[PDB]
Amino acid sequence: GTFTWTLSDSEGKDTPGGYCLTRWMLIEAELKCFGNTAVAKCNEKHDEEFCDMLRLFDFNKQAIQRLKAPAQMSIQLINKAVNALINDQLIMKNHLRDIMCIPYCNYSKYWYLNHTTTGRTSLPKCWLVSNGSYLNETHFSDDIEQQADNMITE
Amino acid sequence: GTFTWTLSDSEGKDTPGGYCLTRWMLIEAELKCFGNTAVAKCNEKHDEEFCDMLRLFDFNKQAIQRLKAPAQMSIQLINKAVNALINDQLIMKNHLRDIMCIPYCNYSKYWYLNHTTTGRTSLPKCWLVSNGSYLNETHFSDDIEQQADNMITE
Amino acid sequence: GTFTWTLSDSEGKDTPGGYCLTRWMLIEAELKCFGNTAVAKCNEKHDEEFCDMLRLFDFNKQAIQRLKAPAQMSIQLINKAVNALINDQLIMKNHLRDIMCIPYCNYSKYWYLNHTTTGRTSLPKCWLVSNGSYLNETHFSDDIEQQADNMITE
Amino acid sequence: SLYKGVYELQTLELNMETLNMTMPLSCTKNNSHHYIMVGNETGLELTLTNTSIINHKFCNLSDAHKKNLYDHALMSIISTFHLSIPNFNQYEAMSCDFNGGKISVQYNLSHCGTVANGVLQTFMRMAWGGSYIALDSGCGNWDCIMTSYQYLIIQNTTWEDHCQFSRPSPIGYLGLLSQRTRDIYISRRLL
Amino acid sequence: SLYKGVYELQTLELNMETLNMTMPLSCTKNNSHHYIMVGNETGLELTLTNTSIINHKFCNLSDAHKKNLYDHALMSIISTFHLSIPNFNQYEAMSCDFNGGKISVQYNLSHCGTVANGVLQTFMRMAWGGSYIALDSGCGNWDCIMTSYQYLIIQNTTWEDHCQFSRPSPIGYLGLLSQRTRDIYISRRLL
Amino acid sequence: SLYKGVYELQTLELNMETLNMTMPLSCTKNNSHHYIMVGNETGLELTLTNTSIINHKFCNLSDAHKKNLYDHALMSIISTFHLSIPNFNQYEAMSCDFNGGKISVQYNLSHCGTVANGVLQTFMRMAWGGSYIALDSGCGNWDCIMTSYQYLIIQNTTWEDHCQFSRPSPIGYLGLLSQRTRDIYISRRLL
Ligand SMILES: *[C@@H]1O[C@H](CO)[C@@H](O[C@@H]2O[C@H](CO)[C@@H](O[C@@H]3O[C@H](CO[C@H]4O[C@H](CO)[C@@H](O)[C@H](O)[C@@H]4O)[C@@H](O)[C@H](O[C@H]4O[C@H](CO)[C@@H](O)[C@H](O)[C@@H]4O[C@H]4O[C@H](CO)[C@@H](O)[C@H](O)[C@@H]4O)[C@@H]3O)[C@H](O)[C@H]2NC(C)=O)[C@H](O)[C@H]1NC(C)=O
Ligand SMILES: *[C@@H]1O[C@H](CO)[C@@H](O[C@@H]2O[C@H](CO)[C@@H](O[C@@H]3O[C@H](CO)[C@@H](O)[C@H](O[C@H]4O[C@H](CO)[C@@H](O)[C@H](O)[C@@H]4O[C@H]4O[C@H](CO)[C@@H](O)[C@H](O)[C@@H]4O)[C@@H]3O)[C@H](O)[C@H]2NC(C)=O)[C@H](O)[C@H]1NC(C)=O
Ligand SMILES: *[C@@H]1O[C@H](CO)[C@@H](O[C@@H]2O[C@H](CO)[C@@H](O[C@@H]3O[C@H](CO)[C@@H](O)[C@H](O[C@H]4O[C@H](CO)[C@@H](O)[C@H](O)[C@@H]4O)[C@@H]3O)[C@H](O)[C@H]2NC(C)=O)[C@H](O)[C@H]1NC(C)=O
Ligand SMILES: *[C@@H]1O[C@H](CO[C@@H]2O[C@@H](C)[C@@H](O)[C@@H](O)[C@@H]2O)[C@@H](O[C@@H]2O[C@H](CO)[C@@H](O[C@@H]3O[C@H](CO)[C@@H](O)[C@H](O)[C@@H]3O)[C@H](O)[C@H]2NC(C)=O)[C@H](O)[C@H]1NC(C)=O
Ligand SMILES: *[C@@H]1O[C@H](CO)[C@@H](O[C@@H]2O[C@H](CO)[C@@H](O[C@@H]3O[C@H](CO)[C@@H](O)[C@H](O)[C@@H]3O)[C@H](O)[C@H]2NC(C)=O)[C@H](O)[C@H]1NC(C)=O
Ligand SMILES: *[C@@H]1O[C@H](CO)[C@@H](O[C@@H]2O[C@H](CO)[C@@H](O[C@@H]3O[C@H](CO)[C@@H](O)[C@H](O)[C@@H]3O)[C@H](O)[C@H]2NC(C)=O)[C@H](O)[C@H]1NC(C)=O
Ligand SMILES: *[C@@H]1O[C@H](CO)[C@@H](O[C@@H]2O[C@H](CO)[C@@H](O[C@@H]3O[C@H](CO)[C@@H](O)[C@H](O)[C@@H]3O)[C@H](O)[C@H]2NC(C)=O)[C@H](O)[C@H]1NC(C)=O
Ligand SMILES: *[C@@H]1O[C@H](CO)[C@@H](O[C@@H]2O[C@H](CO)[C@@H](O)[C@H](O)[C@H]2NC(C)=O)[C@H](O)[C@H]1NC(C)=O
Ligand SMILES: *[C@@H]1O[C@H](CO)[C@@H](O[C@@H]2O[C@H](CO)[C@@H](O)[C@H](O)[C@H]2NC(C)=O)[C@H](O)[C@H]1NC(C)=O
Ligand SMILES: *[C@@H]1O[C@H](CO)[C@@H](O[C@@H]2O[C@H](CO)[C@@H](O)[C@H](O)[C@H]2NC(C)=O)[C@H](O)[C@H]1NC(C)=O
Ligand SMILES: *[C@@H]1O[C@H](CO)[C@@H](O[C@@H]2O[C@H](CO)[C@@H](O)[C@H](O)[C@H]2NC(C)=O)[C@H](O)[C@H]1NC(C)=O
Ligand SMILES: *[C@@H]1O[C@H](CO)[C@@H](O[C@@H]2O[C@H](CO)[C@@H](O)[C@H](O)[C@H]2NC(C)=O)[C@H](O)[C@H]1NC(C)=O
Ligand SMILES: *[C@@H]1O[C@H](CO)[C@@H](O[C@@H]2O[C@H](CO)[C@@H](O)[C@H](O)[C@H]2NC(C)=O)[C@H](O)[C@H]1NC(C)=O
Ligand SMILES: *[C@@H]1O[C@H](CO)[C@@H](O[C@@H]2O[C@H](CO)[C@@H](O)[C@H](O)[C@H]2NC(C)=O)[C@H](O)[C@H]1NC(C)=O
Ligand SMILES: *[C@@H]1O[C@H](CO)[C@@H](O[C@@H]2O[C@H](CO)[C@@H](O)[C@H](O)[C@H]2NC(C)=O)[C@H](O)[C@H]1NC(C)=O
Ligand SMILES: *[C@@H]1O[C@H](CO)[C@@H](O[C@@H]2O[C@H](CO)[C@@H](O)[C@H](O)[C@H]2NC(C)=O)[C@H](O)[C@H]1NC(C)=O
Ligand SMILES: *[C@@H]1O[C@H](CO)[C@@H](O)[C@H](O)[C@H]1NC(C)=O
Ligand SMILES: *[C@@H]1O[C@H](CO)[C@@H](O)[C@H](O)[C@H]1NC(C)=O
Repeated sequence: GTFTWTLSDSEGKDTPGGYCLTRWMLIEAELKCFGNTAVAKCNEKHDEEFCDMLRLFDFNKQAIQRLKAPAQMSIQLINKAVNALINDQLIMKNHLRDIMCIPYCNYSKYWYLNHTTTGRTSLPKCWLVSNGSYLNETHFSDDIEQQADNMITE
Repeated sequence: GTFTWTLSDSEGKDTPGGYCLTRWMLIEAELKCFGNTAVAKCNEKHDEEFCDMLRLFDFNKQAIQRLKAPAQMSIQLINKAVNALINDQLIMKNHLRDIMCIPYCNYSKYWYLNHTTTGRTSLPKCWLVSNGSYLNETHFSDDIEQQADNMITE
Repeated sequence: GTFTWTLSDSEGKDTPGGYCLTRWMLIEAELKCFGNTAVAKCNEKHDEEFCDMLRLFDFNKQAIQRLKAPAQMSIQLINKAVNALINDQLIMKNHLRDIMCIPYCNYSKYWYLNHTTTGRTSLPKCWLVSNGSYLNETHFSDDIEQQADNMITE
Repeated sequence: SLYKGVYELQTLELNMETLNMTMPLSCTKNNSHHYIMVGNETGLELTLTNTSIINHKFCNLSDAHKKNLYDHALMSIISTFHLSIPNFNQYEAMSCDFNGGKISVQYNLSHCGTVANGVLQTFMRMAWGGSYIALDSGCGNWDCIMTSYQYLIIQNTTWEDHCQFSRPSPIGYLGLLSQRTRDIYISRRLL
Repeated sequence: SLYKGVYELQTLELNMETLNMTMPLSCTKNNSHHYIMVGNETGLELTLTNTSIINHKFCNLSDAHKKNLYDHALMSIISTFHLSIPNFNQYEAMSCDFNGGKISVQYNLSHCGTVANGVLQTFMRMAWGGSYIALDSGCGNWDCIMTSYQYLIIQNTTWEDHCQFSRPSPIGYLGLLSQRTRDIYISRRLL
Repeated sequence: SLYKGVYELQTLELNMETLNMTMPLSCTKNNSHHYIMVGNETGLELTLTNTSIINHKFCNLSDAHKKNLYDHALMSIISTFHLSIPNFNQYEAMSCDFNGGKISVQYNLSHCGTVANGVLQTFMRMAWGGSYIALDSGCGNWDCIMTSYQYLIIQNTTWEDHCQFSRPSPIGYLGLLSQRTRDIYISRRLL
């Protein structure tokens, strides 16, 4: 009924938690690490696309790393695990927002506030699209202000 | 998966949040509004019938507003997004309580506390029914007392 | 959907909550009572095997108590109600951890901390296995230490 | 009442009739007549009676699909009903008649663990509010739920005020959407 | 762009090519050609076109299953596509040719409540990344979703740098997995 | 073990036999023999064996449904097992015999992506606890499972204490209830 896959990327770090997206995982970007305080929200939140993508990428890594691949590729593994990795109803929300001409996430682009000196970052939220055009930063500036207030509170 | 549809009724209010049930959404009643503090619980809790009903009514509103109607009615859209809107296992719990002769929620009647002077209200919880007879207030008076204590705590 | 079954207990106990595993629900054959603070986590947590098993045992108790037994054994009730009682994707996670050779939970054995004087206990967490051998305690001692910190926080 | 001096208990009653343009709304008139309204012009009347209207064992679903002529929403509801019946194995119990585009289905309900129980369970779940009166007991009996009536007849009907016992509510249908193909039996090696 | 003095807004973008070894990836080249790449060797080509390739009304699924000459991944994707069509009731509308193990499905798309509607909704949810350009209207129309093309043709194909218009994404296919057998009519009394 | 001076590490083990009256409980006797107990009276015995018992290629599920002599719980478990097999496309692999309410299913299991692999994949999930010993490799392989045994035989049996290697558990059966009809291939255009 609910996702359960846990992210295990703790080795060789300054804190037991967090998760790092490597260069191959990102488009024209270097390796990016997110701390324990931000990644730990993924255990609880149900309406975060980035957390679903983190679980998908981690499952892809673990699957290609621990399970012997077949000679010809299979699809049964994801067909089982997807309900444990992601909220398919979040995809359904985004598709519903697409058909009713509301801005929606296509799971490509994400934004986060990065503290310049300390380096602490927010949990990335998805950059919405509408008809193929990304929303300008001004379309959700109050959300960015709210996120800044949220990590000033932390 | 899990419910993901978000309630958007922020415009024309003194706080960006809450939700208002119009006179058409209520039986023998006028417009009644609930604040951000109560409605924000719906984003997290998995066992509130009223939050499911709010998502259903909001989706009905958005669907009639933002989708061209067919010539003859089709129920494809609800069959597609019901799990995005509601928790069907909450309905399963209520049916299980119905067949076990336990009081259950038939999603019709709800109750909430209302502060007399400030007007602040709690999240409406469902008035349980058993064999066609609603429970008296005395059957769950301690629940009401606990809700009042929660309101004073916040 | 999501689990919604509520644990019916607290008759005759010193607080209105918690849950007690009787002599029949345990291999050791001794009653074990857990307080309100530990069992209240089961309302929210989505990745606790003990909570799912606790809901299953409570549902078994209520089903034999309140529903008439058919002459021939039938399993329609659990077939519909399983998604309301348990997170099947938690079982999917444990199966995945098994196929990938990661230690997993087979839902048999659980461990909890217990304060020596006050008798306060944490929510039991599952004891993992790997190829028929239970993990030694030293394999997760830090996790136990972390749990102790949580018990010191509360 | 007035709790803690300052908090007054107040109540709601949701008007779910306004969900009719998006959802099927199921509710009961009396113990032998229940309805599923889809919009303001169409619906299905479920009726527990000793009077049968189909005297043959045919149920020509394929010809009806080939001809269309039926409301797609009603056929979707009928499919959700049939696929939600647990342990359906006697096909001769169900007969139907889609001639001319109408929808008419008849489940033959003629001590438990049988097909009549499976039909009645999905019946009472489909019309959740107000189906308990139709049953012999109304509570405490699930695996041997039973009614004295011999046939369940599902017929397409036009919209009228029918909820004199229970209010319109989509909850039964929305619950049964998860039940589809969940407790059916295999009839082939390849489904 | 600094917020509250010291919090800098920064941007991230995910590369879902790397998920190809574990799951499919759906993406679009232009308004007609769309692709479902399984691995780095095989995939499906979903083409909206007025040119028909199959003239007959057969889809010999049973013979294809018995011979077992096809890619199991691609046939699984085809099954997920067909079972996700809402209210499919015209068996003649879909033709196939699996001779030699290939996959070549043809949906005949030649208003609301039609085969073209269900096929096009499942086509969009299968190719959700960039299939919105395949319509007369991008959004605001779901039930009456009509494209000027008369046929949707699904053919097995090899891997190339296909999708110029949208990036690879498993989200459409992963979304359609829960929709399988969810809104499908009953053709026989025993499924 | 005393942690931080005042907290003692203690353990409990759940007795799942008490769940027998509400749900099936699966357990392993040894490498070949596994069991799914229903109630305190009935169950299924799943044996991996070199020896066949059916020896023909008929599976008359429809006639078994007509006669209605079988146990409904056991037949529902058989349906849950079979509908959970991914990519089953060889009807000849499965043979059945339902004479007089009996249940006797045989899977033929004769290197990756074959019917034997799918049947064994579902077999390790039907009886999750302690079925790893049956495979040559306990873990690290999911898509290319083999067993030296040549047949999987499911037969109805009476209750007896078989849980020698693993304890009773509903977790496998309860896990596979969501697996049903999720990786099945289409055999008809109107299912
Ligand atoms: C979510 O929503 C966003 C916004 O709606 C959407 O973003 C768009 O993604 C697509 C797909 O990546 C982007 O399309 C790419 O755009 C670049 C740049 O285009 C301009 O500049 C090039 C310069 O060469 C011009 O030719 C072009 O006309 C434009 O002016 C293109 O370079 C990309 O084409 C290359 O990649 C394709 C896919 O790999 C190939 O099919 C194509 O042949 C090209 O490959 C060639 O160049 C490669 C260079 O690395 C080379 O490696 C190859 O071998 C080959 O030589 C492509 O058209 C589009 O611009 C994005 N738009 C925005 C606003 O960001 C996401 O697609 C969407 N995501 C999902 C998952 O739905
Ligand atoms: C989860 O993982 C753990 C760890 O891998 C598993 O724990 C093992 O479970 C097995 C099976 O229970 C257990 O083996 C038992 O050991 C006992 C001591 O040797 C045996 O007595 C027992 O056999 C008896 O019980 C069976 C079941 O009742 C009978 O079929 C059998 O004939 C034997 O009967 C004797 O005992 C019964 C009472 O049980 C009594 O009534 C009879 O008269 C007779 O005296 C098993 O061989 C291992 O010891 C466990 N190992 C550990 C480390 O705990 C656990 O099974 C897994 N659980 C699941 C659900 O997967
Ligand atoms: C949930 O539980 C409650 C209590 O069990 C239940 O409330 C009942 O709802 C029914 C249906 O509306 C009520 O029946 C009405 O009673 C009044 C009595 O004055 C009648 O006038 C009504 O009849 C008129 O309206 C009907 C519908 O429009 C017409 O068909 C009819 O011809 C009349 O014009 C109607 O009979 C019943 O009184 C209440 N009871 C209580 C205690 O409130 C409710 O139905 C359940 N809801 C759901 C969604 O299941
Ligand atoms: C299952 O078994 C039935 C028959 O059942 C067997 O015989 C009964 C008399 C009882 O003793 C049962 O216990 C016993 O198992 C098979 O029925 C057969 O179906 C086929 C079609 O699939 C029939 O062939 C058709 O026959 C009609 C004329 O009757 C022709 O017009 C058709 O063109 C076609 O030839 C066959 O006659 C029929 N036989 C009987 C005895 O009814 C059924 O096929 C079988 N199913 C499986 C899956 O094995
Ligand atoms: C089915 O549902 C629709 C609502 O989704 C119902 O129509 C709604 O009816 C109410 C009146 O009861 C309309 O509200 C009012 O309309 C008047 C004008 O008629 C206006 O002056 C008021 O300010 C208010 O807007 C509402 O607009 C209307 N909505 C729609 C979408 O039609 C309909 O009555 C229901 N039918 C059945 C059979 O239940
Ligand atoms: C439950 O409610 C239904 C509908 O209100 C009742 O069925 C109705 O019964 C009346 C009286 O028998 C029928 O009226 C008769 O109709 C015929 C044909 O139009 C007419 O020739 C007679 O003169 C008379 O008017 C009515 O048509 C019928 N409606 C339906 C929907 O069947 C039913 O009797 C009620 N049952 C119980 C248990 O209260
Ligand atoms: C719905 O199911 C019931 C029960 O099966 C059907 O009624 C049954 O009909 C059969 C066939 O007529 C009856 O058997 C008959 O018995 C008489 C002697 O009593 C014999 O002369 C006939 O040749 C035949 O063998 C059976 O007794 C009867 N049972 C009941 C409960 O009525 C009913 O016909 C079915 N209805 C439909 C619409 O299919
Ligand atoms: C059930 O549906 C049928 C078929 O749609 C309805 O009968 C049709 O009614 C329309 C009304 O305009 C006529 O034009 C058609 O010719 C009728 N069809 C047939 C085959 O007679 C029927 O009225 C509906 N039943 C009820 C009780 O309303
Ligand atoms: C499919 O995904 C795999 C796994 O991520 C990709 O393989 C990587 O390819 C890059 C670029 O050549 C290498 O630097 C990595 O080391 C590879 N990783 C592994 C685990 O092999 C592969 O590129 C993807 N396929 C396609 C066609 O894009
Ligand atoms: C796809 O469907 C169309 C529409 O039914 C078919 O075109 C029809 O073909 C028949 C052949 O007898 C003609 O009489 C009709 O006039 C045609 N209708 C239209 C609108 O063109 C077409 O044959 C089908 N295509 C395939 C490949 O089966
Ligand atoms: C679609 O699949 C078919 C069947 O696999 C492909 O045709 C096969 O190509 C291989 C190439 O090694 C040959 O060995 C087989 O003999 C071919 N089979 C037949 C029946 O011709 C076909 O190439 C694929 N289509 C595309 C566009 O790639
Ligand atoms: C199946 O479960 C039932 C119910 O938990 C068990 O019956 C209990 O058995 C104990 C020990 O003999 C009795 O003291 C209880 O009174 C019984 N409870 C009830 C409600 O009848 C039964 O032992 C289990 N059966 C098997 C074969 O394991
Ligand atoms: C697992 O245990 C079963 C049950 O005891 C064994 O099957 C028995 O094998 C003996 C061998 O002499 C036969 O005489 C019995 O008839 C068999 N019983 C049944 C019910 O089939 C089986 O051999 C054991 N398997 C392993 C691998 O040790
Ligand atoms: C299980 O399937 C195998 C493989 O098809 C069957 O063994 C084949 O039997 C045929 C017919 O006698 C022989 O021509 C083949 O040579 C056999 N193949 C192999 C690999 O040995 C086996 O008979 C089947 N079992 C049952 C009970 O039907
Ligand atoms: C009977 O079962 C055995 C295992 O008990 C099967 O195992 C084969 O054992 C031989 C021994 O020489 C090996 O060469 C084979 O590779 C094993 N087979 C497999 C599939 O691993 C044996 O095949 C069965 N015998 C039959 C059907 O005659
Ligand atoms: C499998 O089921 C069959 C059919 O129910 C069992 O055979 C029946 O056994 C009962 C007693 O339990 C007898 O009264 C019936 O007459 C038998 N029926 C037939 C048709 O022979 C059979 O015993 C079961 N198998 C096992 C191994 O327990
Ligand atoms: C999306 O943009 C295109 C132009 O690129 C435009 O033609 C189309 O109308 C827009 N979407 C809608 C639904 O209007
Ligand atoms: C599991 O343990 C057994 C010994 O009991 C050993 O023979 C086997 O190789 C082990 N398998 C794995 C997967 O390590």
